[PDB]
Amino acid sequence: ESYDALMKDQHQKKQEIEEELAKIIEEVDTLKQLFKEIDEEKQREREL
Amino acid sequence: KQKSDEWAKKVETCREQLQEEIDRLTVEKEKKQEELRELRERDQKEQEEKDRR
Repeated sequence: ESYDALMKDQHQKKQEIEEELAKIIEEVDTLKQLFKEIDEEKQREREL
Repeated sequence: KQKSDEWAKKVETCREQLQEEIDRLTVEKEKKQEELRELRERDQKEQEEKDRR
């Protein structure tokens, strides 16, 4: 009983940390490219 | 009694492995959303400046 209970609790909190970290990487990269493009636009406008 | 002892062995091993992996996850945590939020305020300030212009 103790093993199953604490293993399940570990599973849920491991999944919680997984959710906390996961897809945020993709969003970070997407906004990295977004700032790339925005900086390109701003550089072009300021050069003009 | 042998069943109980072997089960306790398995319980300890599983607890060790789960704690180790979850601590690794915690260590890896928060870098992505820190940079994500940084980028988000930067972009929001950009939009505010453009709107004011």
